[PDB]
Amino acid sequence: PAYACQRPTPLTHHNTGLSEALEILAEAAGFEGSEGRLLTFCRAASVLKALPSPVTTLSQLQGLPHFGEHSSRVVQELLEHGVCEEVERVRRSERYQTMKLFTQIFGVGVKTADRWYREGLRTLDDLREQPQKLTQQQKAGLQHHQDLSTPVLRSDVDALQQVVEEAVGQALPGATVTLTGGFRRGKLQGHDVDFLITHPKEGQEAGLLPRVMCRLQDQGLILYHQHDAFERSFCIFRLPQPGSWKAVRVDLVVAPVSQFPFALLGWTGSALFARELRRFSRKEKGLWLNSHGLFDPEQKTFFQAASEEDIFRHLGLEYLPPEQRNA
DNA sequence: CGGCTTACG
DNA sequence: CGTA
DNA sequence: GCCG
Ligand SMILES: Nc1nc2c(ncn2[C@H]2C[C@H](O)[C@@H](COP(=O)(O)NP(=O)(O)OP(=O)(O)O)O2)c(=O)[nH]1
Ligand SMILES: [K+]
Ligand SMILES: [Mg+2]
Ligand SMILES: [Mg+2]
Repeated sequence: PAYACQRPTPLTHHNTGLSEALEILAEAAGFEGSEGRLLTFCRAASVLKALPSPVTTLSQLQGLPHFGEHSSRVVQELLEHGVCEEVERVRRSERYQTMKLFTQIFGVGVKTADRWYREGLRTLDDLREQPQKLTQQQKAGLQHHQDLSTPVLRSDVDALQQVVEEAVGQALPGATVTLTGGFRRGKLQGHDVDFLITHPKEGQEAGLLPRVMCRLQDQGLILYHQHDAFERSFCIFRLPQPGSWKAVRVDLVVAPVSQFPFALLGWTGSALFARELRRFSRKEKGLWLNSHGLFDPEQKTFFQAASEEDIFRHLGLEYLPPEQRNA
């Protein structure tokens, strides 16, 4: 099928090298502002992840969605020579390496990285010498960059969840913490830990996240956070280690229980899976999907879901467990 | 050709 | 602009 | 860059 939400995509697969190469080109397209080419290369990479066996000859790409002349030539050169000249040229270019380094900083997007690049900046130390150019968020990202470049491990995640649950249970007894993001899809490591928080009584979650953050702050666990009312927090946590501690990015989201299936579906991802599912919803079904609900514009009504299963059924899609949403 | 991702901080 |  |  043409959309990633119509097929299972496991975490590990049989075309790792080919998909990695196409994702380099996708990433390079994004650094140059070409969102359309980024999407096509990401989609072609995702198709290969969904295949049941390795691609060994060009003919296997026949009829595969999102493979045209450019992506097929990339695959062809990898099959024939083990390397793609275009991909290798991107890898070693100063532009790619610096945009990759800069955009990996928490608080730095493509627009900011591109301005710094054009101004001649190239390294983290270059940015550190110009702290007048940095927001407080970027200063935090730069200071903690080395720890944040270390993958979070599944072992780390359970220790963090207990701490978050402790603060959440004091902020509002009966509130729950659900692991979402990449670790919910089965990843053994990640760039951060994502949590979704709710309470079984509609309305009780109002105003919860400031109370949660206050309690985490008082426990001494918050190295950075954005802080009147808010429902999403992007922070840097102090995580325990043997004889020391390390900084870890943690995302917290609060949703009312009525919206929990939609929020769980959205924040579980993958990011490409979510965009493809929303695109499918809008273009094939005429329904508008987000992390709050599923809207029929013609009837001006919202579909009530009690589960992610509900949502897949309402879109006419076979259910995909989180481990099969690794588009 | 137009379309390509979303709401919140 | 950033979360990304 | 590719789809419809
Ligand atoms: N609508 C929407 N959702 C998004 C977007 N980006 C991410 N999400 C949703 C879907 C994502 O699954 C979720 C969390 O995003 P991360 O924590 O940045 N990534 P993950 O946990 O997959 O991996 P790792 O942390 O190891 O890099 O947020 C976006 O641009 N749009
Ligand atoms: K960034
Ligand atoms: Mg994550
Ligand atoms: Mg996250």
